[PDB]
Amino acid sequence: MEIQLQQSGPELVKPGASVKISCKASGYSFTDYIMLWVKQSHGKSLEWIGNINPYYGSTSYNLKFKGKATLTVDKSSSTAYMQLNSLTSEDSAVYYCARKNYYGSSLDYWGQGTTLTVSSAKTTGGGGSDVVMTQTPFSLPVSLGDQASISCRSSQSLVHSNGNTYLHWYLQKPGQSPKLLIYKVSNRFSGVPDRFSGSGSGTDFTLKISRVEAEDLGVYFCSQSTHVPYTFGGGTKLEIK
Amino acid sequence: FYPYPYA
Repeated sequence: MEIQLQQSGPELVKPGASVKISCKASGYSFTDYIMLWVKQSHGKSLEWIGNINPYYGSTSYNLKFKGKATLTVDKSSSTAYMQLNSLTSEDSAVYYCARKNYYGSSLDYWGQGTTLTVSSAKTTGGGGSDVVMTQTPFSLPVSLGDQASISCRSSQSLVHSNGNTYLHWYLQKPGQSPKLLIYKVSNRFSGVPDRFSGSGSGTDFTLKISRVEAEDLGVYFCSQSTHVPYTFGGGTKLEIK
Repeated sequence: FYPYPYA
């Protein structure tokens, strides 16, 4: 039945109001996978909001969203929810739900995204000990056919006690939700072509594309899930000259 | 055992 995460439609709300965004899962056993939520302010990187374990209803939040976002689940309908309260203009963004697996600790399936616009308009549509992910370059212009190489550095080793390194790469095509490309440093996710290859260790990682094709254009994000909270790199936009 | 992603 192939997995699908279907979110509710775009929202237009007044400042101060609340919104409850839904994420209906189908094609898998809802209570066997953590559901994670991500915020993406227009033109910015991805931000981890929090996770919910549908089996227990237990949650964990990014410190900055704790007290702002409330994650719930309805197991009968296999639906996860995120309510955001006291909305301001800074809450306007695209929010995603995404399934998180255990073997890779990666986000294998993403919802299509829900655009929230906080407005009076009638129509239209910190640091601490967190691991920091730095991507270089910010932007990589090429001619189609060129090879490409982009780097991702972590503020500390991503080697985990169990010996694995939970560093993944995602590709977000213009206007779409991110998609998993490589999980755990060098493993290609299902359907990802051989021209993509991940390498590196510890705090130094690289993604290579031996030959850039049109379908490869977009923004590449690295992320780490070896340490909590989960963190994302700032993004590298791959575009044509 | 559920549903687990990491720690």
